[PDB]
Amino acid sequence: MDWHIAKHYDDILYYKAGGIAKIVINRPHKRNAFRPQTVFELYDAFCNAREDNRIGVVLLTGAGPHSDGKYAFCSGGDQLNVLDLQRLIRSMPKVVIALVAGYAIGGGHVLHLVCDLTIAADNAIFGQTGPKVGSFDGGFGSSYLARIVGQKKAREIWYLCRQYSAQEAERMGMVNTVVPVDRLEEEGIQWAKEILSKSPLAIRCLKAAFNADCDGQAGLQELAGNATLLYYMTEEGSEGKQAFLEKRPPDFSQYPWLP
Amino acid sequence: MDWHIAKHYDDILYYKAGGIAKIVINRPHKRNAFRPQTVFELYDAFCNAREDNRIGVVLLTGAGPHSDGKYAFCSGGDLNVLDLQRLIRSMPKVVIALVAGYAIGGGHVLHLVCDLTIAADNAIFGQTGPKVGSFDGGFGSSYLARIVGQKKAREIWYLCRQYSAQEAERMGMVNTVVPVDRLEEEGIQWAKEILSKSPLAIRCLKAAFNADCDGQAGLQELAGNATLLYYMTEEGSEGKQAFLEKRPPDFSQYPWLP
Amino acid sequence: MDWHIAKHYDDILYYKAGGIAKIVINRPHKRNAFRPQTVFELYDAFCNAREDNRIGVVLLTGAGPHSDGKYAFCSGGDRLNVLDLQRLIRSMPKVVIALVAGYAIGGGHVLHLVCDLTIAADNAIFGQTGPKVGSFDGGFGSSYLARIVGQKKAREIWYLCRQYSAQEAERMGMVNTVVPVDRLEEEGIQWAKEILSKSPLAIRCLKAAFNADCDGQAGLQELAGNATLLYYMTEEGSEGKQAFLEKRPPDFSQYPWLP
Amino acid sequence: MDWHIAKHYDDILYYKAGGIAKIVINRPHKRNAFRPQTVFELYDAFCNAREDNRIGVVLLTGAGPHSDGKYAFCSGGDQSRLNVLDLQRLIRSMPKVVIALVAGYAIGGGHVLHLVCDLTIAADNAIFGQTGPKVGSFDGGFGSSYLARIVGQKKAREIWYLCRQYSAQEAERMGMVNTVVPVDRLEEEGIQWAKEILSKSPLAIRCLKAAFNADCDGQAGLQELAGNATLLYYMTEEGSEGKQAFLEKRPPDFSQYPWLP
Amino acid sequence: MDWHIAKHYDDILYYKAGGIAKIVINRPHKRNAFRPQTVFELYDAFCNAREDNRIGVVLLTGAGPHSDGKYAFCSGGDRLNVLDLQRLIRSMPKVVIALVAGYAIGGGHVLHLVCDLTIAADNAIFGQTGPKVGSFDGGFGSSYLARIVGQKKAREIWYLCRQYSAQEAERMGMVNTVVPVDRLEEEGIQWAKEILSKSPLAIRCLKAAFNADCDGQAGLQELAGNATLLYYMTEEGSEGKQAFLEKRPPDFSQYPWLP
Amino acid sequence: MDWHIAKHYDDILYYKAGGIAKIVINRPHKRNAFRPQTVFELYDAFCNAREDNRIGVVLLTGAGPHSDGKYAFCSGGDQLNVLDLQRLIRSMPKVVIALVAGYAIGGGHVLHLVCDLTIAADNAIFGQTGPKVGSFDGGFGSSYLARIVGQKKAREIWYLCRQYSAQEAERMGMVNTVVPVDRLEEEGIQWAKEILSKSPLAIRCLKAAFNADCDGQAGLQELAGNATLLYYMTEEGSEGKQAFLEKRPPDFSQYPWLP
Ligand SMILES: [Cl-]
Ligand SMILES: [Cl-]
Ligand SMILES: [Cl-]
Repeated sequence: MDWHIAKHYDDILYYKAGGIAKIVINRPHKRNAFRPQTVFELYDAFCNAREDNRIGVVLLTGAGPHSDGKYAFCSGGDQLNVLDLQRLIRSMPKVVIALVAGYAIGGGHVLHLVCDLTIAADNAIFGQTGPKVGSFDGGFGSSYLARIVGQKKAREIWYLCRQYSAQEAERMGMVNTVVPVDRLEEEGIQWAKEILSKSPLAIRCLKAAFNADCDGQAGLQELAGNATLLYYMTEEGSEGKQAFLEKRPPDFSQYPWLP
Repeated sequence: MDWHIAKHYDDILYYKAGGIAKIVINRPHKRNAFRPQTVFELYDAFCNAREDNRIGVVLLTGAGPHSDGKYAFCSGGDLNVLDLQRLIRSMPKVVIALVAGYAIGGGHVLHLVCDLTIAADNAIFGQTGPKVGSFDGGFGSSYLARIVGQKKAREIWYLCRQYSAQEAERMGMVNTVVPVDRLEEEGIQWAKEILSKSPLAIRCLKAAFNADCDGQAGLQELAGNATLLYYMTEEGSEGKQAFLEKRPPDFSQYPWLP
Repeated sequence: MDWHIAKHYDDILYYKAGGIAKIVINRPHKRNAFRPQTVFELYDAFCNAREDNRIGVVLLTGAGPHSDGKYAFCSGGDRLNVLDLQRLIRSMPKVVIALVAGYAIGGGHVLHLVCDLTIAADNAIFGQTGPKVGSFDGGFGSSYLARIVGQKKAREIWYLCRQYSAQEAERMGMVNTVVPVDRLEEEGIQWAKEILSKSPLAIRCLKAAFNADCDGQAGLQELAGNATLLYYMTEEGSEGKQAFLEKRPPDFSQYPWLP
Repeated sequence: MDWHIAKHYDDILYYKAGGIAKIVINRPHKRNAFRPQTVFELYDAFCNAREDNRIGVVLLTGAGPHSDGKYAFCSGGDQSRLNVLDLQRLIRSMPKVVIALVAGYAIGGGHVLHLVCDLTIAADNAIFGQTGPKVGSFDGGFGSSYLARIVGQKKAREIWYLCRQYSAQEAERMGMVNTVVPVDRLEEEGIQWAKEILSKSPLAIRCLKAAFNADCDGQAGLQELAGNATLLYYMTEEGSEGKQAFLEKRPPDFSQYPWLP
Repeated sequence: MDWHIAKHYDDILYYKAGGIAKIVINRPHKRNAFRPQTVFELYDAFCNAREDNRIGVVLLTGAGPHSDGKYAFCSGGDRLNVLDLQRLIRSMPKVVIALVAGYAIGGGHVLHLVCDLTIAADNAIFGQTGPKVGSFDGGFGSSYLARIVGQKKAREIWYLCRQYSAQEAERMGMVNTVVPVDRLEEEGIQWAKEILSKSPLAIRCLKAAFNADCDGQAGLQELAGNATLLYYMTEEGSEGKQAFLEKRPPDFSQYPWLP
Repeated sequence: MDWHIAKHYDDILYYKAGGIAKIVINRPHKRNAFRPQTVFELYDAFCNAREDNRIGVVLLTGAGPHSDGKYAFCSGGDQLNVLDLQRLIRSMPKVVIALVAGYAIGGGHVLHLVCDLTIAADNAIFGQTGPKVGSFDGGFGSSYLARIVGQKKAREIWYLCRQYSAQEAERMGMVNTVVPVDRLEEEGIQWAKEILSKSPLAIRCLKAAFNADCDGQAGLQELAGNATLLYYMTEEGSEGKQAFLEKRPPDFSQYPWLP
């Protein structure tokens, strides 16, 4: 659709159209690797998307192709940190969809993993690099990967640091669907619109519920936090707000203790 | 406070008054040990209390004293008690164990899984499993550790000693201690304080506490409460509203809040 | 298999034959949606199967086809509620197999998920509906689903509310096998018979062990509870009851402290 | 202490001295209840402290006493983007020790704030309790589960279901307050505790904090703990080969490093 | 009582009497700090105790007093490392009781923590030292300590590295009881005798159940492992062995599916 | 590969070459079932591999084929225990790869599961046997299996005790790749070599990180233990060691408190 520029950044591009935001890593001369400035700007853009009551879905992608003809989603750290960014993407009450063309490698692979969903172009290439280049992500990069592809495949991914095609990535369970390169944005927009027709409260509650299977008390904070928000929107929940407004004690005596 | 009989049982007594239910193990000649019939009746009475929209708090105790002047809450084993443990733990009403005299063996785990415990100062706590030929490695172990910490929980089970009411409060498993003649009255006061609270807030908090212990089963409770709350919102109304005007639900107007 | 009726209900059917029980959701005029009475009747039937010592396996299915030729397993929602039923199916020490012909949708899809196993007809259709119709299951419907199909696919299922074929369902890991519709019951019976020839104690312990990877202390309650039951059936564990009958303190002094 | 003002806000005060930051909720006319701006400012101050390499310890407190002589640490949400859940997470996860110095009321949302701080020092006049079920709210997140990891399941449920108030001495006995001191010694005690921490190894301290969160926060806790391991790795000889190799334009070679037991 | 030396070591002493073993760290000139050989020898002694069918309880203590009149249990660090030793003490199906006179400090403090129980002399002194001396134990030293004294107190212990008296330690929940130093061994023996009169199978199952609340799948391995052991001791269990004693398929057809 | 004998055993063979160790179960006349002697020797060999600083990868396999032409990896217990062995394979900081030709059955199936990775020959056969023969593994055999193939497939594997081909095993997620039997050792060696060129510290940290998603505090012990090891190798961590030598208090004053 007719995207409009939402904010200006050095290392990324940021657009909105209706209920969809699009965040584009824009360092194709570095295979869309993030430097600290890029992490800061990504974090800032995702915060903005979080603040916007109109935005229900964020598409995350890399600018491409580069002038060498190759595509990259994100190739990781360029040789707030990315852990802050991982947490924001994971916990924000909007659905984030990674649209991966070409390389999603290293820190860039973990970025795709922590997005709710991933749509891959058929030229996409996935994998980790840490043990080969001198790093590791033993956080969401390991445990959460295992909750997606299972323990055997997740260990293989990290120990060997091989590259995996889009088809292999879908088969192992870490990519939701694969489409041609020229259909990638359209597919992302279609999936976004399907989500945008849903109940925003139901969606945010489900996202918290999925996090709660992984994130212990931090997941409980998100899930219970949503319960509190819902409570505020009930008749019983509003008795507190109005009892104070009229300067009287709150009275919950008329409310049932449901089974 | 006028208790009135709610149901009749062989092994237990069951009363209600206002928003409080009282369940009384009534086998003082057996030190209030539970037989299979007793568990069934206890399960049935707790189900009734769960079903009654008027009841917010359940007081659980044992009849006493016996002819010899000494009390028992529940002395353990004479539908299984695991089912009963789960019902007490998960029902969206606050359960308060009122312990006079012995709370021992299966009877001690009974007090543990109640939300709160108020003890008479003559109360006696402890496990018997390893001594008599049994064990509770479920809530009797892990949940006990979430109350008194790992060192004390292991001591309780490995040695099978008896602990006074003051010791039980000191180690964190008893909320307060009063003379035996004030036990019921204390239970009533605490119940009344809970009964003036928001019922939805209380039930959500109970699920939240269970959720720190029971993994996905705990999530089922917490999330289940989120769904119930959602049904009571305008956005959650749109479902039924639509369900009733043969139109598609329409959530277009609703914000995506931060 | 010559089924005999074990108990009469309004909304469901309940048969037994040897070690197999069959529970049939019987509201095909409403696509086998459950009303509260349906849930109550389902709960009672499962309790009965739980309490019958000869029953080792329960087959859960939906009556079909409807007059229009279309099949339904369960289309979801039309005191005890479905959460109580979910727990009973999940924790009862007998294997429960969902036999899914046609739609397993909404609450009906979560019902299939919490059954130990799912055998699907090739016409079966799977999916959630909550965010689209005004509900959600953030309990076993989310977390447990993630333990079956992984986090990426589980989020996709809930956020988009699409429909999935039996074959797509098996591929993602949530259906154990797919057979033609006229072979579904016979496949269920065959799987049941293979289980019925196994050690009942081994089977119940394993079911508890699987639940223990999900349900924290409640899972431990099942696993440890099974350990206690086994303990009672041992010589050392019989000494307690024996000593009590001989009116003497239990004596364990001869028993070794094994490594 | 020679405090210097680090930044100006409307609802709070923010000071630094050596390796200590002090964040003071400053709405004593509202019993130090937070409104949205207060939460924004607290978040900003804690971010600043996290970013300052010199700061190892943050003391969190409320200005007092009010005109009527009553003290408040924080009385929760003001009944007159970022919410306190974001603030709870920042305090919990930032790799600096946060000590709540509680004079008077730490109530409602203000009670949960004290809980998520690493440590709590209470004045003799401190009062603790939740209010949600009474006023029409609840915190089923760190306010419940984390509270249970501090005082145990029995006392935690009591605190929430009855919404009573607890003295400093009671809070210490139940395990949620680290020590109790006279109110005119409260700041001194905080500074002293801060100083003992500031003489420790910063890496060891941050790894420990992550290790404690890891007992509670599942994979998010793993992210912090493993995140610290990655950071430590970067500071080892073997971890440096990656950087050296890139800067010498050559394949990283780990061939000579042992596989230790 | 009349201890008998079980095996000779350089850095420790190892005794047995009846169902009790006693392991004594014996480097009082080093405040009973452990060097690598000490850890090796302790591991060997605990292994021997695990393998001895007559031994139900191990008392762990430090030799004292030193010639300057001061006592030490263990003052911390002076192949196998202490992490292996921590795991063995924690998982072995015998009850381990730390008997602490004087200093239990640094790695020595964690050693007391991972023992099932701790009895302290009134002269005992507890605390951590890592952040002060240049180390940390973020494993059982942190998380498990929090399962004993709560999160507030556990953090204080580690961040400040102060020393705590026996009374303070008991009050915070990490010491089970406090006795005068000249009653310390006697108290340990009495507790051991009380455990030794219990059912060994019940004790080992409970120990596994406690670990299972902390150690995820590793805890499940212990608890389920005990269930398997109990199963082998049942009639239904023995059918497997006996059906193999006769080379005829195992037949579990007569066994009920209990509720 | 120029294998050299590392140690001599009755029931197994043990070789090293460069950074690779190879452990071969050598009872083909018993379809490579393990007796207690076999478990002991396997434990000892894996311990030796853990201790050898040159060894980064261990290949575990069964000798084959037997004289009848059929292959076995390990057929389970032969009609220190295997739980100790499971723990050692799972926690040791070297990558273990199961190379499965023919049957990996019963206890032998769980053995393949707990290895980091599995490469199967296309003649490989996988399955559990417990409920059929009179046993069960409700520890890593259940829960960890579920973390690999999902809850539905894992329950099917145990409840029915069927046999699965190599292709079926790969499809469900528990086998990493499948090759002809005459390529099995070469494929294992190739995977080993790719791991051996990686950073050993990164690899061991990742292995602990994966275990930490399963093993609660025991997993934290491994992951935090690696953090402590890394800390000792930093400048700041060295101050502790240097300060003790110079008879002085450690001085951490110059070190920053990083964000
Ligand atoms: Cl109290
Ligand atoms: Cl002061
Ligand atoms: Cl999985």
